[PDB]
Amino acid sequence: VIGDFNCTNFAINDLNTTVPRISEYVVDVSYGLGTYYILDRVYLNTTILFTGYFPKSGANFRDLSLKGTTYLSTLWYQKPFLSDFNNGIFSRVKNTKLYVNKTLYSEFSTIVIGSVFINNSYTIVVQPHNGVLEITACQYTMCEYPHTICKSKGSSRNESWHFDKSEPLCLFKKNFTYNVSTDWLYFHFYQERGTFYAYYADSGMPTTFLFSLYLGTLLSHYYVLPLTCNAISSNTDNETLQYWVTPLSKRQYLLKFDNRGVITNAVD
Ligand SMILES: *[C@@H]1O[C@H](CO)[C@@H](O[C@@H]2O[C@H](CO)[C@@H](O[C@@H]3O[C@H](CO[C@H]4O[C@H](CO)[C@@H](O)[C@H](O)[C@@H]4O)[C@@H](O)[C@H](O[C@H]4O[C@H](CO)[C@@H](O)[C@H](O)[C@@H]4O)[C@@H]3O)[C@H](O)[C@H]2NC(C)=O)[C@H](O)[C@H]1NC(C)=O
Ligand SMILES: CC(=O)N[C@H]1[C@H]([C@H](O)[C@H](O)COC(C)=O)O[C@@](O[C@H](CO)[C@@H](O)[C@@H]2O[C@@](O)(C(=O)O)C[C@H](O)[C@H]2NC(C)=O)(C(=O)O)C[C@@H]1O
Ligand SMILES: *[C@@H]1O[C@H](CO)[C@@H](O[C@@H]2O[C@H](CO)[C@@H](O[C@@H]3O[C@H](CO)[C@@H](O)[C@H](O)[C@@H]3O)[C@H](O)[C@H]2NC(C)=O)[C@H](O)[C@H]1NC(C)=O
Ligand SMILES: *[C@@H]1O[C@H](CO)[C@@H](O[C@@H]2O[C@H](CO)[C@@H](O)[C@H](O)[C@H]2NC(C)=O)[C@H](O)[C@H]1NC(C)=O
Ligand SMILES: *[C@@H]1O[C@H](CO)[C@@H](O[C@@H]2O[C@H](CO)[C@@H](O)[C@H](O)[C@H]2NC(C)=O)[C@H](O)[C@H]1NC(C)=O
Ligand SMILES: *[C@@H]1O[C@H](CO)[C@@H](O[C@@H]2O[C@H](CO)[C@@H](O)[C@H](O)[C@H]2NC(C)=O)[C@H](O)[C@H]1NC(C)=O
Ligand SMILES: *[C@@H]1O[C@H](CO)[C@@H](O)[C@H](O)[C@H]1NC(C)=O
Ligand SMILES: *[C@@H]1O[C@H](CO)[C@@H](O)[C@H](O)[C@H]1NC(C)=O
Ligand SMILES: *[C@@H]1O[C@H](CO)[C@@H](O)[C@H](O)[C@H]1NC(C)=O
Repeated sequence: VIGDFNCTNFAINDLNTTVPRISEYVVDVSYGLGTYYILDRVYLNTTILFTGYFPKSGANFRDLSLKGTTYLSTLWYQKPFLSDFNNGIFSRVKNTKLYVNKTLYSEFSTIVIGSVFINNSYTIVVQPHNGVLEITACQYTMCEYPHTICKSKGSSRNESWHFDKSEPLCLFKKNFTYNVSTDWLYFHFYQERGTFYAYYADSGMPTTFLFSLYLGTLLSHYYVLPLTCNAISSNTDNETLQYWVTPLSKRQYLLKFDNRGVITNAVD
């Protein structure tokens, strides 16, 4: 389970759907994937050695996205999907572009980052709403079996990842826009000295700082929420979710900046 609040028992089973395991892909930073822009500094036409929170090059990404239709598996809410956060994670996220009457809609998996996921602790939640990235850090009463829905194509079940009938205490609540037309989003989520840090990019690969948040406590787990949809499958549209994650660690990188200050290349 993620939280311990019984939000529902509608269409839950124990099936091991990942007979083909958690999908894998290899980290390659040679074109600036896994890197970020440094503070308020601009470097031009140069190579820098910098120590930052970065992927290990040649490590695996795990695809933790979980598309459902009606049923949820209890095994989706356990290890290996419920994951240790440690120093942080780098995410490579597919923007699943769906269409209704030729209007484009953007979907991708929510990530929750926390410790015990109980309403006596703060859970950071990062959720897309078709070009708005809603980010909150609140004392959420997380469900046992949290998930999101396609609001675009609909779903055979209602959205429930928390059950707070009155608004919970929040340390953070902001909306960041993102370009609904891009194929990929990139995120760094990391912690240092009881402060959480987020970086993202919706365009290019090197991420830029979104926000930081003092928590005063260690984050220990993260979980990519299942998304339930009547679309996003081979029998209906051949679309897919992908939410690739890999661990961060404190690493020295070479970073190369072009004559317009973009990180074009890196070495671990
Ligand atoms: C912070 O988060 C915690 C969870 O970590 C929340 O605590 C839980 O809150 C719920 C709701 O109050 C507790 O609900 C339990 O419901 C059982 C019956 O459920 C069915 O029936 C009701 C209608 O009667 C429906 O609403 C419901 O949907 C179900 O269909 C009761 O049997 C439970 O009773 C407990 O206490 C009695 C003694 O008083 C014992 O006899 C029982 O055996 C049982 O132990 C209870 O009412 C749930 O138990 C809570 N869990 C914990 C760990 O406390 C907090 O509500 C939340 N706080 C805030 C501010 O959001
Ligand atoms: C994490 C994972 O494994 N994700 C896959 C999912 C699950 O394995 C399955 O949900 C688990 O189920 C449990 C826990 O019991 O299966 C999907 O594929 C299905 C066939 O496997 C799909 O074709 C569905 O087939 C139906 O027969 C049915 O109900 O499953 C009719 C339904 O209308 C149709 N869905 C549509 C139209 O999207 C899906 O989507 O659900 C593709 C997802 O990538
Ligand atoms: C950040 O972005 C999210 C997503 O767009 C915003 O949440 C949405 O805010 C609107 C306006 O408050 C909500 O609509 C209202 O909902 C109530 C309850 O159903 C209804 O009575 C009102 O008439 C109105 O429809 C909407 O429900 C809410 N959630 C979603 C998923 O859309 C949020 O307000 C933005 N701002 C901040 C500071 O977070
Ligand atoms: C979780 O909550 C659900 C309700 O959302 C509980 O399901 C009900 O259980 C009682 C047991 O007497 C039945 O009479 C009802 O028919 C059930 N369904 C509904 C819709 O109320 C469920 O028991 C709870 N606990 C667990 C472990 O799932
Ligand atoms: C970016 O920096 C490089 C390295 O200093 C510059 O490349 C040199 O350019 C001169 C002509 O201006 C050539 O004679 C050298 O042979 C080049 N060296 C290399 C290693 O290519 C480059 O001009 C700079 N560009 C900008 C726009 O600043
Ligand atoms: C939103 O994202 C799309 C897709 O990456 C951007 O479209 C590209 O725009 C450049 C010019 O800026 C063109 O050279 C490319 O050919 C476009 N690609 C496609 C697939 O159309 C778009 O510019 C972005 N818009 C904003 C405001 O960020
Ligand atoms: C699910 O099935 C695969 C293939 O047999 C296996 O490797 C994996 O350990 C199973 N997972 C669980 C939770 O049993
Ligand atoms: C979804 O919510 C509506 C409104 O409360 C309800 O009528 C419907 O039965 C719910 N369906 C499920 C599967 O929870
Ligand atoms: C999905 O792709 C496969 C392979 O190209 C094809 O056989 C199938 O008809 C496609 N289905 C849909 C709904 O596009």
